[PDB]
Amino acid sequence: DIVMTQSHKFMSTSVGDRVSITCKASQDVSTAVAWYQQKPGQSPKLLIYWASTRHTGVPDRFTGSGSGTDYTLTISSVQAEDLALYYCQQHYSTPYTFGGGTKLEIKRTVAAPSVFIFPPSDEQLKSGTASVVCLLNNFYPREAKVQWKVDNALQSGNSQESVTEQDSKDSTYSLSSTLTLSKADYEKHKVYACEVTHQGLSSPVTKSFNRGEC
Amino acid sequence: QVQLQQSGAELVRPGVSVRISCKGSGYTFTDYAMHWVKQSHAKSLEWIGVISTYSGDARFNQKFTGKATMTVDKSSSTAYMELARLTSEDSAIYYCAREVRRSMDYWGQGTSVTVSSASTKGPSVFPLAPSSKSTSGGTAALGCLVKDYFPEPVTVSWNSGALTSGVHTFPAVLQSSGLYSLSSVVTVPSSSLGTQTYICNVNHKPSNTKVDKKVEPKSCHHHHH
Ligand code: NI
Repeated sequence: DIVMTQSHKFMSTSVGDRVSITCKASQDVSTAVAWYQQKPGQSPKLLIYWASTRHTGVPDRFTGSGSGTDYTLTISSVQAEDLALYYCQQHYSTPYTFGGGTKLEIKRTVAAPSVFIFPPSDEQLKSGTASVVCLLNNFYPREAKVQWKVDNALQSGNSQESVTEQDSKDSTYSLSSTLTLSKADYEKHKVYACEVTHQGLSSPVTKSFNRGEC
Repeated sequence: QVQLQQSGAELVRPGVSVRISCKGSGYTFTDYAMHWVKQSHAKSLEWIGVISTYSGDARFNQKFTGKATMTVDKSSSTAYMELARLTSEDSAIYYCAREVRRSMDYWGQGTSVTVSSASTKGPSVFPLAPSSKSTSGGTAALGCLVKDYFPEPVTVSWNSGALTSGVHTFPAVLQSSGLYSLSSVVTVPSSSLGTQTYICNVNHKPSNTKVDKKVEPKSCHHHHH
């Protein structure tokens, strides 16, 4: 079996800059290398076949280089929508093998989250559960501490976050943290608070409501 | 133009087998051999095998011999792969990609296979209502909570595909119950919170649940002066 080593799981680059993603083969696959782009929740799209040849609907800023063992996908003038995973692959001999992938991370200017907090809907409250949602919209960079406080008492072990991938237009991340509690435990407390720590904030930002009140 | 349309999300049981289809369209199907590739974990792409659509001759990744079986049916322009004796390490996303001269030039949307002994459950859907607590100047955030479903995936669209800008649909998380839960949000000019309707369309294919949920501003008790 032919090994296709992409040594970088992570490349970081800026809009307008040039990136080279490398891919090394364990032996001479003599030019029969393809590059694939996979954007968040999409299927791969072929970018380049036979090391240097560009497929259709493919912009001229993507080029392919390489002979024998070492291969290189170069993106001249990186664009915001170029966020994706990049995979090489040898089509030299079966079994066809792919590299381990390279995630292109795009650098952008700091941006602070807009923070929104959402109480449980009156109708989930009916079904027995209170799911409190806190939204961090459009921030950069990724690192973000979200802390829940219920009557100014710090919460632990009872929330869950998930984060989107960098947006194709503005390169920002977004996050939702959900505080899950039983309806009974929900209605013993007044103040529900979402406190957000992020580099683009002077000081932590707290979003909060008093239960049942505007 | 060119599209490969795959069979949808499958929820199957250990020890049984799945049949996945891949319909070629916009081109002459018999022109191009069809590949199948496995996407597991997060990133690991694996070549399973090729079937020549013109002859029916298939040849396999030795890692998949026995386990994978390929047939092609020229009249429906559809390629088939059968995965046998399923275990939880066959849970993955499987792609068909046509070969167009030593290159896999167009891929399908992928088929999500989930190997489980559980039944499907359809999601509950609840509004994430806009208010003063969700306004940051001209823009209001609103959304939908898609709770207590299995397996993946659910799809969420806003206003039946018409509201696309400012929409974030988050990765599902796994609750203690073993059931998935995700949120879909959209930020919206607040000028339009009365005049414009906001509806989220949740589609859970494996349970055949469609829900179209109206997101109104919540009941709310106002300060008293
Ligand atoms: Ni009153």
